Amino acid sequence: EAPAAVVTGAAKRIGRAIAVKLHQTGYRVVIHYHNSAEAAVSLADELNKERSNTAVVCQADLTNSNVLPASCEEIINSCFRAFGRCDVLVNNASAFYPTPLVGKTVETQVAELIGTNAIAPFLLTMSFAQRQSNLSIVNLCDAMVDQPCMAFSLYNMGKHALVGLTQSAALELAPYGIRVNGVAPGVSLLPVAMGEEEKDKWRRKVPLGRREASAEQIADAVIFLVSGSAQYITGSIIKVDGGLSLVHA
Amino acid sequence: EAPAAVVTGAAKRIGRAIAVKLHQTGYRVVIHYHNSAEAAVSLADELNKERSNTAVVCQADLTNSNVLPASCEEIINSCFRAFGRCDVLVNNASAFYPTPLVQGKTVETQVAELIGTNAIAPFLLTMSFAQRQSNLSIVNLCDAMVDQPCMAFSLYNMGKHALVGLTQSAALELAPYGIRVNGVAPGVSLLPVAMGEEEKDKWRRKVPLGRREASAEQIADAVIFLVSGSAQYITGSIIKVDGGLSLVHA
Amino acid sequence: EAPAAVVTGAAKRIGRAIAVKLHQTGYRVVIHYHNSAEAAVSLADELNKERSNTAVVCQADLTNSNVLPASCEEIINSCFRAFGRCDVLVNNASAFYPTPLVKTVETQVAELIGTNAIAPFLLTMSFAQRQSNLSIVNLCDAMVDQPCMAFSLYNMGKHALVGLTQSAALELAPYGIRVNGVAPGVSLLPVAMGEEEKDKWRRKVPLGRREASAEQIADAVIFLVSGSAQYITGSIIKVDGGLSLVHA
Amino acid sequence: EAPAAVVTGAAKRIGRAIAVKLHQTGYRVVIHYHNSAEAAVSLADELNKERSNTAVVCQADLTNSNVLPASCEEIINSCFRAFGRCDVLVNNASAFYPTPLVGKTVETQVAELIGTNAIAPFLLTMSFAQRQSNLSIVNLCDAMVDQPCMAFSLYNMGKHALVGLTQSAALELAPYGIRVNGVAPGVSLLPVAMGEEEKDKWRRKVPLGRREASAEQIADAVIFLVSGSAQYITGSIIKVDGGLSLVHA
Ligand SMILES: NC(=O)c1ccc[n+]([C@@H]2O[C@H](COP(=O)([O-])OP(=O)(O)OC[C@H]3O[C@@H](n4cnc5c(N)ncnc54)[C@H](OP(=O)(O)O)[C@@H]3O)[C@@H](O)[C@H]2O)c1
Ligand SMILES: NC(=O)c1ccc[n+]([C@@H]2O[C@H](COP(=O)([O-])OP(=O)(O)OC[C@H]3O[C@@H](n4cnc5c(N)ncnc54)[C@H](OP(=O)(O)O)[C@@H]3O)[C@@H](O)[C@H]2O)c1
Ligand SMILES: NC(=O)c1ccc[n+]([C@@H]2O[C@H](COP(=O)([O-])OP(=O)(O)OC[C@H]3O[C@@H](n4cnc5c(N)ncnc54)[C@H](OP(=O)(O)O)[C@@H]3O)[C@@H](O)[C@H]2O)c1
Ligand SMILES: NC(=O)c1ccc[n+]([C@@H]2O[C@H](COP(=O)([O-])OP(=O)(O)OC[C@H]3O[C@@H](n4cnc5c(N)ncnc54)[C@H](OP(=O)(O)O)[C@@H]3O)[C@@H](O)[C@H]2O)c1
Ligand SMILES: CS(=O)(=O)c1ccc2nc(N)sc2c1
Ligand SMILES: CS(=O)(=O)c1ccc2nc(N)sc2c1
Ligand SMILES: CS(=O)(=O)c1ccc2nc(N)sc2c1
Ligand SMILES: CS(=O)(=O)c1ccc2nc(N)sc2c1
Repeated sequence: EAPAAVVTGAAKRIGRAIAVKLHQTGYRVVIHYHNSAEAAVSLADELNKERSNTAVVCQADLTNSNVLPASCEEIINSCFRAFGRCDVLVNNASAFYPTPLVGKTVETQVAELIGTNAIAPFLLTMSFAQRQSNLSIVNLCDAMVDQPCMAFSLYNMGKHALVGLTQSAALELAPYGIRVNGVAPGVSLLPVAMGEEEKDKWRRKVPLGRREASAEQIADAVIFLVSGSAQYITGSIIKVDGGLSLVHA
Repeated sequence: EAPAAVVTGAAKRIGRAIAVKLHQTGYRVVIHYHNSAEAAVSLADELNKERSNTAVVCQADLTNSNVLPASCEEIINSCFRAFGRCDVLVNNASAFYPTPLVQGKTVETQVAELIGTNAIAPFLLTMSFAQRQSNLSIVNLCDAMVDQPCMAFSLYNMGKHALVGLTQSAALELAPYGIRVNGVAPGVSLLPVAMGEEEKDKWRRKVPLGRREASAEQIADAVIFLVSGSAQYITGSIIKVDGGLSLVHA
Repeated sequence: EAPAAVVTGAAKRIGRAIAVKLHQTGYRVVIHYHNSAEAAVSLADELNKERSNTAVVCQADLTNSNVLPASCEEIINSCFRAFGRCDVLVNNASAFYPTPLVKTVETQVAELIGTNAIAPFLLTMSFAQRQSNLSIVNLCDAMVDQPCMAFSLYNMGKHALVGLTQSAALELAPYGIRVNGVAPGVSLLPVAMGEEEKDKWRRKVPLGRREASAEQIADAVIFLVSGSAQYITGSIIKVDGGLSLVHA
Repeated sequence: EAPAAVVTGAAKRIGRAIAVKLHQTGYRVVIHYHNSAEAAVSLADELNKERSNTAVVCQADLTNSNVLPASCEEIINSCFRAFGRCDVLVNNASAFYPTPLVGKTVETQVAELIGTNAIAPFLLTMSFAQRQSNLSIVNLCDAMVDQPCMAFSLYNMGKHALVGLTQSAALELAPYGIRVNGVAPGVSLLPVAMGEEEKDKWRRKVPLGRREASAEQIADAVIFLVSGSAQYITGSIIKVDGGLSLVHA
């Protein structure tokens, strides 16, 4: 009957809004989370109140390790066990912090930034395909991949690797009827780790309305890509950045 | 109170699917046409017998010339005259034919039709649409294969590349005015009617997603998204609708 | 003998520096010019003092018109007439000014799309028809995907030039003609453009502790023409000190 | 004295030709190798015969692991130990093999394809910069990165990451006068394994002369980017693919 979606990093911000809107469209949802157990459970409760047994939570650290393949396998399995099926994977979870070229060890930075942003999406993608009729994956990419922030080399590397994943998996999974696409926010919901006037510095850069994307605006692009309106769309990355990537220095 | 859209080359194929779909969505439409007089009127009638006073036609030759600005200005004017408003512009019209570099039209006619229809008319139409002024947006029909061009199509590929520049330049410039500019990029959709079935199946075979061409309705779907309220933060984006064709290596 | 190069808009700045540097490598040069007769001739004198009968000038308006194809064909003719061969085409001439969306528009079109894209397409056609290390180098723009505001016709023309670079590289490859581009960022800024505006640009350039220079451009063209680039076609080299990498 | 350069994977094929041609230009070279011990030693013999004291070898495995930072630090150190300086880093070493999405473990595959192709280049770059004239880094990328081979997702993801590193490190290292650029082969020396019939299928696709690049042709591009003729060039990736990436399906 109803289709089923996995959303990684679904407890807060963008992943939350994606999970909410998938749910409003008639998806059952696996809300993946890492540290945000309260917000994840609270979201599952709200959604289950909307419609019974349509939302489960699943905890997994998506850092790269010897166990990441098992964790990703488990995330996919939990969808099939809760719901009988897995139609949609949304790779949203993301680590994001500076790694200057010139405080964790470098190898922890690699495991986190490359782990969450690229390897976990690869492993989730393999598990999703292996366990397989409007089947699709949506990766959360970055509209500013080709004009990186200074001292974010590892973050930028993982986001570029994700673009490669989207294109590679689109090609290889097409014969199986699995579409693979991305959504590339520019400035959306801003990190809490920064002062509220730096917030205004970015908002001023945005040609369209001089404001950041709501999480819902990102979720709208995701909804379109999983829908029947995108049945011939694969390997495409839709920028949702109000024209920010187009602005020169 | 119903919004209105201009669609160029709207009589047949993809532009028709776009007008039909924008109409089913509640838009009043200007069906622009060049040579397809019968097909244009036929479509405007069928649309008008759904909701009356919703579909007008507008004839224009979108070849580059010293009257092209006036014709583009007139397409836009058609929309305000019939409907009081211009909410959407879909640049769909396009000439497509080989122009070999090492070699029955003069080169300057080729420049005029391939760069005229594919780039200059969209720039002039864009200028008039912006000057004439809400969810305002423009959608340019681009080409997914623009960076892997067919042999001998340099002028056509040039026009489509120009159209990407326009898409990005105008998104940037018109953002302050609340006009979004985005594009939709087909790979293989409806093959040229001149094309033999044997040739058609060569193209079908290339496409990773189902070994078939996009339907026109599938192209139109992406245009509907881009103009909708679900795309209110998207400007300067070009969405490929090519079932993965642009990703296949030689 | 000595190979021969056409360089359009060779009289001043970057096309001059490209012309001198190809000459220093042993090329014979057609210095094309439009309004720059005195500068063009002064260049050819300088190069002819160095080796006689190695530099000719040529006048053409590269604005798009019914006579553009004739003018372009005559540019390639001048190189065969004077030197018995044409080995290298450098598409450097370029018009540059704003065309806000909100001089007639069709003159804007004829200049911005004509000189920047259509003349390069016609010259490319004439070059190819009239044929070994043969190559064309198109002067492209590194900021092509981050355009300046109100520069739509300019930006359209430089995108069209990227499509030409790619389409011509593919189609001419079976003839041993390579087609490539060099994309400056800010090099020598418009001599009419103000002074505080020019220091503002240098300040954003990552490799900016250096002067951007016309010779740095020419170096990249010299590379692409050379036997060190015999396998390179359809490539566009940015020479912009990292400027295209900097976000807003 | 003469400036110096580290070339990774320099024992054979493309890395060898880069090493020869940098030596020809007057560089002192560190020939990094993993398994190819005979080849590496023999190349340093030939270069030292030409000009004594100009060529050392350095063995390291460039697989990602918690010791990869020390190995990368060691390759850099070894150039300072032999020559007192390190002017040029060429990231050439690379694993390359299919990883279908539908006898190595997946974590070894990630370690080799993402380790060698991206993480080791990032650590080498970090070590190179920390230890610090015309300083520059050249990464070996892939002209086919947006038209990947089917079932090469992990490889393609690593090469995509390498593009991000190139751009990210050009921007960040620029104030220190270090330029970072890439050279992107299409078809060059075909894998030793692969059959002669497979070799001609690939040769037939190349618009420019229906042939693969010689290793020397790739090296020429490296030479250009390290020289004084490329001093305003940073963040650029030069395709050396005879037009291959331009060819549609
Ligand atoms: N927000 C923007 O402006 C913007 C701009 C460009 C791109 N994006 C992209 O859009 C996506 C979502 O944006 P966002 O701002 O909502 O992301 P975010 O808040 O920075 O992070 C999203 C979630 O990812 C999960 N995560 C982080 N580290 C993890 C680890 N080691 N293992 C497992 N999960 C982990 C976290 O879950 P828990 O809280 O459960 O620990 C976190 O809440 C990301 O892929 C991001 O890169 C966002
Ligand atoms: N078909 C595909 O597979 C495909 C692939 C890639 C991109 N696209 C793009 O998608 C869009 C729609 O595709 P399509 O195949 O439906 O286009 P098409 O059939 O080739 O042409 C669409 C319409 O353009 C009009 N047109 C042509 N030259 C004109 C001129 N000088 N002045 C005014 N109008 C002119 C024609 O209208 P009249 O009939 O009134 O003369 C024609 O019916 C195009 O922009 C195309 O470049 C299509
Ligand atoms: N300088 C930069 O910052 C920069 C940045 C990005 C890209 N570029 C590209 O690099 C190239 C050369 O740079 P540049 O600044 O030296 O060039 P430029 O000074 O802008 O002009 C190049 C020459 O082209 C000729 N030209 C202009 N309009 C013409 C027309 N309508 N007909 C015929 N010839 C015409 C002119 O020759 P006459 O003097 O004979 O009239 C002109 O001096 C250009 O293609 C440019 O787009 C430059
Ligand atoms: N060949 C092509 O047609 C082509 C096409 C596109 C891109 N490229 C790129 O160009 C560069 C060189 O090409 P190539 O064909 O010469 O590469 P290659 O022969 O496949 O490999 C170069 C060297 O990398 C080293 N290497 C591999 N795995 C390693 C590990 N785990 N640790 C340390 N070193 C390791 C090997 O050294 P040992 O032999 O010492 O074990 C190997 O000889 C590569 O970056 C490649 O991706 C090549
Ligand atoms: C504040 S931002 O627009 O630079 C940005 C950019 C990317 C990003 N990824 C995350 N997981 S949060 C985040 C925030
Ligand atoms: C090569 S194709 O047949 O998919 C193709 C590609 C572009 C194109 N543009 C038109 N106006 S019709 C058309 C057809
Ligand atoms: C914006 S710029 O000043 O770097 C620039 C950009 C492009 C350009 N083209 C010319 N012919 S002059 C010129 C100047
Ligand atoms: C033969 S190929 O052009 O598919 C190819 C492509 C990439 C590659 N990378 C290596 N390290 S060897 C190698 C061979």
